[PDB]
Amino acid sequence: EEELKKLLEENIKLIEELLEEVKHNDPELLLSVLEVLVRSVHVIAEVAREQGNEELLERAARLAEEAAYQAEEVAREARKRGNLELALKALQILVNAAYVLAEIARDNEELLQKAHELAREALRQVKEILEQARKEGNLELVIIALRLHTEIMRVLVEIWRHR
Amino acid sequence: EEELKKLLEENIKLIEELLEEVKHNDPELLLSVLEVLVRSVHVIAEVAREQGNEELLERAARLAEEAAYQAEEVAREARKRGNLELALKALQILVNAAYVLAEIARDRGNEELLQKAHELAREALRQVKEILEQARKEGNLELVIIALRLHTEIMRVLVEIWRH
Amino acid sequence: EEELKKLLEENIKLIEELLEEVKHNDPELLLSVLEVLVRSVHVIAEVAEELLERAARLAEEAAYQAEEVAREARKRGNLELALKALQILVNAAYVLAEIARDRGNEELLQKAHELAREALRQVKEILEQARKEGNLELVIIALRLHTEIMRVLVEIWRHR
Repeated sequence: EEELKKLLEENIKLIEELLEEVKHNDPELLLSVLEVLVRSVHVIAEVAREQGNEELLERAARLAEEAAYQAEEVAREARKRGNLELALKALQILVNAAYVLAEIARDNEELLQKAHELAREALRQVKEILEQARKEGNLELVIIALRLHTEIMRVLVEIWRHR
Repeated sequence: EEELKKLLEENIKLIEELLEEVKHNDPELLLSVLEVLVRSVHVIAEVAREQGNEELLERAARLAEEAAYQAEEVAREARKRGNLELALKALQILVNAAYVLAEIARDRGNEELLQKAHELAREALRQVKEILEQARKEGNLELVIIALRLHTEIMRVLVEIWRH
Repeated sequence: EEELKKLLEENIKLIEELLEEVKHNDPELLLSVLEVLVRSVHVIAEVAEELLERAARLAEEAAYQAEEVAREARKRGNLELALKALQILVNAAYVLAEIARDRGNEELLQKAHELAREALRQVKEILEQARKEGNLELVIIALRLHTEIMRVLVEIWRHR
């Protein structure tokens, strides 16, 4: 009756194999795998609240935690290389990983706090890109940064709602 | 019989007339209108469950079913013509049409509709699986991303079917 | 435990300062920030207040700017920016209706309804025009918009 149980394991396995395969590839391609990963992790959380499966939550929490650091590494290197566009994309996947991590926390304060620092770090990083973008005079890039700035803020209010 | 009821009928008339017009034109435009069809059906299902218009459930479910089969034919032809992107794009509207069909099935209690949506997901899973091995063979890592993105979305449909 | 209040004020302050500066710049750029502006007002859902009235006012001002760009776009003959501008109008109407139900402002609910009702009127005109002009691609964009006003208008009915 549980055909999705095979499909659930099949999906993460294909993503994890791709993630290791794409690790050496272009950062933009790496961000694409992380985008699908955090999109996948949300449904593994959605299919563990329906289940009594607490073990599946630990799996999704580890993958969301690992996806968070991967987005952070690409964000640090991209900003160092001068690419604010690819960098700003990385914080987007970073906060998205933090958002699902906060959802994973509900039904462990340490996971909620861990997701909080992930969101807090993202807000700190985008602030540097936003303030820098205003200095460079690129109003178009400030929109993307301000668009992101709202998204971390929108996520950050949810942690308060989670208490 | 409110004022929104007129807007619902007005929307389906414009969608149905366009769908027949673009069938002979290009699949990409046909996919765009088909995408709105499942988007429109989702909002019409939410107001027929709220207004208790059980007749509208059959109408909205039929349109999602028709959008599913229309998405499937263009998905089948696209893979035959070698356009895996348009095929993978078409499968997205298919699973979304299957998703709303599964959601209507669980609410209305139509066990036949739940399996029909289930087979739609099974068909979509077969195509992406075939596309995935093909995309991996040609070395197009970009296409496996779209396929894995689609593959993940199929799981969301299977989660809802089990919830019934 | 009100650490977000600084970030909340920082978001509205950064958006409002940018919104006033870019208004005279490019219409496409003005529409994009208005999308972020209407996205920013959504954070007002957290009702702790005095800041709620400020953010609700900002949504009112963002609504008219999208309509003004929509009017000029149709006047300039570019239906594309109009449908894009009309799109941001409907989200502004959507967020305005949600804020109305929080404080129970029945006048705001009818006001937000009229923006969507008018937005459906313009998009209906563009749709018949786009089909008449033969730009089948624009009819999809117009029909794409048409669904969203219906989704917002259906939600407004769910309130009353």
